[PDB]
Amino acid sequence: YFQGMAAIRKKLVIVGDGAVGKTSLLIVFSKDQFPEVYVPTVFENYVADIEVDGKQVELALWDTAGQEDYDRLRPLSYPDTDVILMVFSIDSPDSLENIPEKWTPEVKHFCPNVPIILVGNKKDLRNDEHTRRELAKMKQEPVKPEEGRDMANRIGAFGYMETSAKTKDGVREVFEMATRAALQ
Ligand SMILES: Nc1nc2c(ncn2[C@@H]2O[C@H](COP(=O)(O)OP(=O)(O)O)[C@@H](O)[C@H]2O)c(=O)[nH]1
Ligand SMILES: [Mg+2]
Repeated sequence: YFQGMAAIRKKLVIVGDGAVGKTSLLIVFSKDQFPEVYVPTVFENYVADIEVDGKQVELALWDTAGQEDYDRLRPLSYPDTDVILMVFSIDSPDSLENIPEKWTPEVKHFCPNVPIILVGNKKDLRNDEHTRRELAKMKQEPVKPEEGRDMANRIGAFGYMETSAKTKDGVREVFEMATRAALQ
């Protein structure tokens, strides 16, 4: 008896360093497409339909960015948030360092009791030869899975998830988990 069942409305906010792939993640989830050209700073206003554990959910997707007006509209994004996606890039150890240094303090300040899913995006670059060579000149290497999991443990995240928006792998499961968290 699913027909006519009222949908549940929930709000998701996605944050993280510039160029880690926040907007690309939202477009892959919403449209089942990895865009490569003409991608905006933030994804269009979007409410996604998702069915999880038998519940019909309408999930509002709030994208954020990091300069000028976006520095100001970002803190205004947090009211009434039900789940946070906090993103770093596996090809950027620096973006992972900003998880405890910047993003977790900001989210705890404005969204104290809201579940956080820590997302390591660009997992397709972990074993990319060119990426590994560029990071090697800085004596760095791509983030290891256990390093992402460790950071998720440290910040009390609802979960740790890895994605490639480029291949689309893992993206559905991130938003399914976020929806389960939002329903809590
Ligand atoms: N290789 C790879 N590139 C990605 C991935 N996700 C995003 N990108 C690229 O990373 C850049 C930043 O993507 P964007 O979605 O604009 O990042 P945002 O600033 O966090 O919204 C673009 O060149 C994307 O094509 C991914 O999973 N793998
Ligand atoms: Mg963006």
